[PDB]
Amino acid sequence: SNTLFDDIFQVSEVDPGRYNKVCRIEAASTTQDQCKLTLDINVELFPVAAQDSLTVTIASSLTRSWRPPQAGDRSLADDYDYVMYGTAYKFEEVSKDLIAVYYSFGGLLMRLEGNYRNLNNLKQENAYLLIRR
Amino acid sequence: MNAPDRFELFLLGEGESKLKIDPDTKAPNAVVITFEKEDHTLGNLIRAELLNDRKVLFAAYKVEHPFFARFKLRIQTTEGYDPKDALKNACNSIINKLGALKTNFETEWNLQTL
Amino acid sequence: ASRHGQKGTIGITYRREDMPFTAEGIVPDLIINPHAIPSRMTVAHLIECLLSKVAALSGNEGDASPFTDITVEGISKLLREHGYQSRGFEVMYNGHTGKKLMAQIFFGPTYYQRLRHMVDDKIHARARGPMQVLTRQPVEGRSRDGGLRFGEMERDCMIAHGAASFLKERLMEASDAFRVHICGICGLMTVIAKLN
Amino acid sequence: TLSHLRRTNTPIGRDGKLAKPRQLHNTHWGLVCPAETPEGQACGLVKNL
Amino acid sequence: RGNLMGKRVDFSARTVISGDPNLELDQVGVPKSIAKTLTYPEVVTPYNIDRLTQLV
Amino acid sequence: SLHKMSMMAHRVKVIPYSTFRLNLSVTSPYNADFDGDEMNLHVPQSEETRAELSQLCAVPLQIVSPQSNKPCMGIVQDTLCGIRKLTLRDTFIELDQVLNMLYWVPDWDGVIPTPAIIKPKPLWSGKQILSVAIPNGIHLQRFDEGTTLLSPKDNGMLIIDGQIIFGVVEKKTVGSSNGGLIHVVTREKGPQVCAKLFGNIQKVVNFWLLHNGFSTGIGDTIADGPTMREITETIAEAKKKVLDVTKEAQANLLTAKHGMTLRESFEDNVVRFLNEARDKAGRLAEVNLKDLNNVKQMVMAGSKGSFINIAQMSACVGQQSVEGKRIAFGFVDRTLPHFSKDDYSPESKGFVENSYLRGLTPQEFFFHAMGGREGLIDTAVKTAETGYIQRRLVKALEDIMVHYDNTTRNSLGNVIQFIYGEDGMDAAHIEKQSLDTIGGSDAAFEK
Amino acid sequence: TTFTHCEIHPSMILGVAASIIPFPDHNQSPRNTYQSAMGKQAMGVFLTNYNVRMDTMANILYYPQKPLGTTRAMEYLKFRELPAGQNAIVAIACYSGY
Amino acid sequence: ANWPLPVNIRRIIQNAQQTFHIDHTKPSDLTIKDIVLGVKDLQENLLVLRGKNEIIQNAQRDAVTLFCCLLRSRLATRRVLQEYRLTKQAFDWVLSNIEAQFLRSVVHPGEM
Amino acid sequence: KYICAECSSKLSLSRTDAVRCKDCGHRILLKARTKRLVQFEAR
Amino acid sequence: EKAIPKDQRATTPYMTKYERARILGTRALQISMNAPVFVDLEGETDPLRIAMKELAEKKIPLVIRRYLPDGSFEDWSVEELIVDL
Amino acid sequence: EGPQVKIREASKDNVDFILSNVDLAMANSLRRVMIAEIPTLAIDSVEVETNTTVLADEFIAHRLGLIPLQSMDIEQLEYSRDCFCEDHCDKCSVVLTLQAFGESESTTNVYSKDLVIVSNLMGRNIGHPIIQDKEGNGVLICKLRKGQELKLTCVAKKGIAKEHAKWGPAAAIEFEYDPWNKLKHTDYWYEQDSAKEWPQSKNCEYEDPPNEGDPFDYKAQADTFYMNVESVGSIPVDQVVVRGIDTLQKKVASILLALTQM
Amino acid sequence: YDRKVPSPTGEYVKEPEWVLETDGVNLSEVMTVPGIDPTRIYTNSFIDIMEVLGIEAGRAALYKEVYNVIASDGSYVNYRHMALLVDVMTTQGGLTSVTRHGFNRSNTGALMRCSFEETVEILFEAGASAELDDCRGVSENVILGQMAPIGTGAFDVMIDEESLVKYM
Amino acid sequence: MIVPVRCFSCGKVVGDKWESYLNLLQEDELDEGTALSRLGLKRYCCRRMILTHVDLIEKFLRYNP
Ligand SMILES: [Mg+2]
Ligand SMILES: [Zn+2]
Ligand SMILES: [Zn+2]
Ligand SMILES: [Zn+2]
Repeated sequence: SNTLFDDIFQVSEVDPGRYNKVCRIEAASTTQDQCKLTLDINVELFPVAAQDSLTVTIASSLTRSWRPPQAGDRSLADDYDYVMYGTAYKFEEVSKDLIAVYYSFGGLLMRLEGNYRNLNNLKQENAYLLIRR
Repeated sequence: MNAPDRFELFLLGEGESKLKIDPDTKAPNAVVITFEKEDHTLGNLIRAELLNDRKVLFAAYKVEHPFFARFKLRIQTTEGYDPKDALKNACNSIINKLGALKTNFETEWNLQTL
Repeated sequence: ASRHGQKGTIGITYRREDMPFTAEGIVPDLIINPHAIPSRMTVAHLIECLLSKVAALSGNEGDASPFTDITVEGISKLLREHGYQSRGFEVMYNGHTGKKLMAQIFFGPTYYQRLRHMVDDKIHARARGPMQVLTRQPVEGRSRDGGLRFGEMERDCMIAHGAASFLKERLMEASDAFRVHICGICGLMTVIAKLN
Repeated sequence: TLSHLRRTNTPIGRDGKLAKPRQLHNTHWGLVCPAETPEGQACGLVKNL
Repeated sequence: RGNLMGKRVDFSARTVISGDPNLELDQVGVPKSIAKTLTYPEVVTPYNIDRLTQLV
Repeated sequence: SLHKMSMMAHRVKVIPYSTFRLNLSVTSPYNADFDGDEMNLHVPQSEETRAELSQLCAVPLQIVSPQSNKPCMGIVQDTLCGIRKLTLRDTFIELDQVLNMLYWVPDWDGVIPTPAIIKPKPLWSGKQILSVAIPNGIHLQRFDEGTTLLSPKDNGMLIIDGQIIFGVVEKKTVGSSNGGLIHVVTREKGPQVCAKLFGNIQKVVNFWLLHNGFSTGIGDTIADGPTMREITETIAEAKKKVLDVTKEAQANLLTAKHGMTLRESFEDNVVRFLNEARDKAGRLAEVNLKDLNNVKQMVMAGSKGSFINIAQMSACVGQQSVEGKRIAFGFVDRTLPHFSKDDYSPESKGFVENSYLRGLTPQEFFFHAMGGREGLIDTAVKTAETGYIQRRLVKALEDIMVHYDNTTRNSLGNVIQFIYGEDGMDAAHIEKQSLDTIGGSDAAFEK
Repeated sequence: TTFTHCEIHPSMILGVAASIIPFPDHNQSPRNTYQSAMGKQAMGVFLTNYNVRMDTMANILYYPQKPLGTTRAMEYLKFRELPAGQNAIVAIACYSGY
Repeated sequence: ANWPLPVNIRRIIQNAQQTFHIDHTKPSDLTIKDIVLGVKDLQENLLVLRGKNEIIQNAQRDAVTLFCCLLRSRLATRRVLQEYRLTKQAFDWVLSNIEAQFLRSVVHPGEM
Repeated sequence: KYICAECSSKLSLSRTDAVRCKDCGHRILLKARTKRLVQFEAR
Repeated sequence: EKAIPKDQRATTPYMTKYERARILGTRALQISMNAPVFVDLEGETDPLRIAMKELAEKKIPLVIRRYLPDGSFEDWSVEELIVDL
Repeated sequence: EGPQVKIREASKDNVDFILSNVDLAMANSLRRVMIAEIPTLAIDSVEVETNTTVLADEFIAHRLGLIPLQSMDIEQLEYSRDCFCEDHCDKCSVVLTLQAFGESESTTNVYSKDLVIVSNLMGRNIGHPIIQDKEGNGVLICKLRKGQELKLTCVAKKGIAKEHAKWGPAAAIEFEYDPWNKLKHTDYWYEQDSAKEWPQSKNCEYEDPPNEGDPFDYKAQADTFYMNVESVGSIPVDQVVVRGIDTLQKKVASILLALTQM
Repeated sequence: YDRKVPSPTGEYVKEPEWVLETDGVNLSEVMTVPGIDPTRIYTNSFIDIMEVLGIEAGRAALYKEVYNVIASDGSYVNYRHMALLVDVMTTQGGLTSVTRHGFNRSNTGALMRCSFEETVEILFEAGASAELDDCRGVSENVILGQMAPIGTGAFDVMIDEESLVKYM
Repeated sequence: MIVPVRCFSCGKVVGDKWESYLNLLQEDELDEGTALSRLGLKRYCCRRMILTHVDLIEKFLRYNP
């Protein structure tokens, strides 16, 4: 129930892929070169352009009947601009030095490749991804 | 040769209740209300009004078959809130909105000479 | 059936409220699944519908002869001049809730014919009706309160299903049934049996 | 009624599986309707002018 | 081949078929008239004696 | 009753109408099309018969067809198109419609799946809502020719624990496919669970289509000006090539294929060139059409249609073949009176260069009518031939049955096979599987 | 360049039933044949004296209507005077799945 | 390589992994000798002909030769330990499920 | 009880009587509608 | 002599689907004819459901005669048969 | 305040207005009740005493059923199935008589005005045939030749369009919202340009055209529904909408009463 | 034609070999021609295969032809059905064609063959030969209106007098 | 026979204007579309209902009965 990954990613290129509502954006971390992330984003709700810096975080705290907030007093990790829910379904090793994790946010594909420091990610259904512009 | 009774669509049959409320075991504080001899007209409006209420959690209306004039509304609210009270509040709000709309339409028609 | 070899049986009857309505409030008299068009290669039906819409809007009867000089582009241009979508697509609204349909609906008048084949005269049911004197089996023909025929292909299909009991009942209980006496030495049905 | 009054029949038996007579020859152009014809055993034998 | 391999049946009905998305895979709609004409010989038992009496 | 699955047990549901009503899927095993088809209902008259029908021949038990050891009955054209549209990555559903779809599923557990998008607003993807119908514990992993983990086109299919990880559902996934979702669900869960899944998917897809809508029209069959120009240019190039080949043949400069005579070789070459031109025109039309096109979307769904249908509707009808050859000279060296003698040009030999959209010239119309008549006669004769063949096969194989010693014997007791299919396994349970030992190199096998 | 003869109009090659089909060329030939076969079974006014005609089986359409798009050969066939069918507003869509 | 076969081992393995929640981190509890013995017992337990004679036993072994080859190809020590990470309980469950499915897949006597 | 197809005049003939119209030679001899009350609904 | 002893039976011990259907039908027919019921009924009246419950509890006293093509038959009690379905 | 009505235009049997601050479901339900749930008076039973026209008794009865009838005081009238009466009492039905016959060489045209009310309306302006044509003849019913006598009685009962379309008080109820594609509810089918292919709707002038600069408004909801109600003639459009609202409110009140009783 | 052959590396490789197709059927002498591979020589006509190679070779050729014709249109049928068909067509010494001159000429039940095209001739033949029918066939039981030894009817159901007492 | 009382699609009453339609076509010699527009038929459903109708009642009345 705490943040596991947090980074700043600059988008190298955006490919609509024939989908007007959804697009695919590939970005690289501004701190670690080996860290890369290619994610499907619903540009209609969260428009994204090339050469844009986005703060991407992964949290495990927002069966499990979903409920509306039903009140403005309720607060959580909502200090972002685009929050999605997905499930990890694949972990692979590249060059015996990098780890790539695959997430499926309701049919939106994401692949995040990084160093061994990304071991916090686990093959669990509970996985929230938040992006701040 | 055996077409359905057209009047029976909107007329209650012998020994038939207009509303049938039963509990739902799928989720806590969930109820199923079967409306007889009713169409999408009332079900959709009631469900839309219910969804506009913060306390109401789930409100879904289903028509089993076009042949039978009947539908089922599944309503689930928060703990300590009786679904029947939520339905009554939604119906009262619908009545108030309809009355306000009627008054506005009457005033507009009276204002216009034509 | 339309005038293009399309034969259809009504699936459900909806009142004018339930059926979708166009932006002008027009509720179609008929709704046809689009899947009938591609497989049947019946492109003429859509062109006929477009021409009928153009004629109705203009009021002048349209010429639908085979080798007419007019083309689809001209009909679409006329329809556009009549304040409608060129290709005949029209925005429609769901009658159940009023939500606009995500995909626009091809719409317009078209000629249809009611074939003599009707269910009222094509529905039959038998329950121990009259039987032919020759074989003591159900007579043929619904008008004469006949019975259905258990075909040989149906027989082998049931044999494949393995329902031996069903076949025995169908061919010995639901059909002609007789009880006959046979000797244990000559094995011939010619046995004098006074039950009384 | 109009189609029936202008109908043509072929004495060849409705049975058999010889497609050649059933097929309409190129000579039918302008004399026999290419499309109007029954479907089934009688197909290719009953012709409408 | 006309009366032994294939023979007419008493308890059976025939009629047109129409699609119905609101029916289960193993569930088939049946006209009320056909249901009335077609019958099943259920034997009287204590378990359903009341139901059979009501049907009668 | 062409096949075994043409007679199945159904549970009666009394309705106030004079027409039998059955599930959409069961149309496929019955080969029904609701264009006036009349079916028969037989009521059992004993407890034995009722039990045998319920346990031996029941629709849930008949899903897997022993004829091709794959599910013969699957999703239907309209439901297939609806589910394909629903599963698109760009398809998002509002809270109201999501709740209604969840309620429609009779066996819905009761917990609302969490939205795929949270901060903007609660949105559920089509895959998430569809997964509720799929029971938990279902794993499917199909990769097409160009399918990877990050499938750019959303091709293939990956479903884990009853949740659709990704992929667009089509006929190869949920339709009558050996490795499809239906087959694996039946093998793992069972027949009743498979029937429940069919019902849930059909209801959800029908509701989504009703609240979404789908249609087809004239504009779908029309292509932009550049596409028509390219198609015309390709047709002209094909005609020029055919003319050059004919001129070469006239000057006896063409070498006839070995064995095949000169006339037959020339006819085969012309037919091949015309078919290639028609295929190129169809490909140009298909690439011209976009995903928004209704006909293209339906064809991609796999519900019906094909490349030939689109090509003929928008690009080119193509050559008309009668008796496996072009239109013969019915008159004296003339296909039609409008052509002079010794006219071997494609237009005079049954070739149609105009699609149904633009129309057909009277000669093209007559050639198409001849082709249609040939097809109708072929069907009318082949149906009877196939029925007679099936009758003979059934009579020959009527007495063969498998006994408790796992030997297929006839009435006389002669052993046709000491083992049923040389395996003794049930036809339905058989499924296509890959053997790793056969494939792979020596180094791969070692490692 | 000779063309000793010419057709008055190609559409006349069609028969009585085929001519009723709008744009037969735009449609596939098997569909045209099916339409021609089915047209004989369409219910409509067959004669104006059906009141006095004691036919074995007669079907009369309540409100016969002429098609919006009629082939020029229909007037010769007098189909407009005795139409068999009606013009209905068709929507090509899968609304309820029925 | 793709041919008809009675039961899909891949689906059984996937179901076992999903239900038992096999983790690639913890070392597998399986043993080479244990795996070999389990595979041999599974192969011997598959019966399509049951007769206490040489002819019937030979026929039974011949009938299931292809399926035995499939099991050896799939239930290999390298694959079980390298490609898969099944544990003792998971491996036993997989063996039992494979045996049960194979027995169910046997042709039902009396089928036409 | 009966009317003529052409004359459309009542005859009221009885049994064992000629079925030919008295006014003309035509013998269609149509019958008038029943006097029993008849009711119809627009449904 | 044709009858085979209880042991040394070459037939499959597992219950066959045809055998299960036949046993269910026979049990339902017997129950419908006021036959004794060996399993307590918890508000159940459908003969088929009662037969299914009896088969699940292996309370059905019926037998199966596996008939070989030659003529020999093997007896199998319902209790010993294994129901995979 | 609640929802307000802005009547863009009004006419004798056609009113176009705008509804604001109203949910889409509420507007759809209002349209449904207005098209189906509004009580109306129409001919239900037809008794034939002497008919010899070329037409058929069922045909003419069906034609008569569709004939509009005045229903301004329909609320005062009670359903026949409700009141305790033997058959079509004056308190629950309206009785009219149709009489006609041809002559030497002039065909007799039967119109709505030919119907004559025979029952006692007790001073209620209900059941009168609706006449709107300039000539004033009414709805043509049939044509009688010399010697063709038409004589029948018509009984009209209170009813709703759901039981039969003849009771429909409104012919076409146009309902539109979101002229400009602001909510992305519809994906316009386009081949070259979506804007060019699809002409702008008439109501588009009443809303600000969208600006490409701003992003999509995901919080926007359906609002400002343009509704045009046309009346067949039995009830004026204003009274049509008023009665539809009344019927919907009565149905909701009946639901509440059932809930309270149960 | 490209043939899949074991490459030295162990993985199947495509070898573009040459194959000769002939419009005649004279396998007896063609297979004797030196310079070809008689082991893999195949003939379309299964009759020649049976005459030259043997009954098993004829059955294999018939099965391959059936598979080819079935798969010509793309339809797939399980191998077991084709194997059973070829076995029944070859269960006898030679190849029994599926006609009134083939399996219908066997010594099966008289009534079973009666249901085929030949109806009264078979009855006369049985009368002359006094043929005995064991009524083990489907047609015999169907005509007699009795439960055939098929699936449910293959076995019989009895009552245990010892288990019933304890079950009570 | 006679013009339908109400439009099949929407239900608008169209039987009143059939005589007016004929008068406009004959007396004023106006085109079909202009006459229909003058009568007050906007939706093409009523337009095709009026335009496509055939007066078979007159033909039936041509007979003596
Ligand atoms: Mg059909
Ligand atoms: Zn007279
Ligand atoms: Zn009263
Ligand atoms: Zn209208």
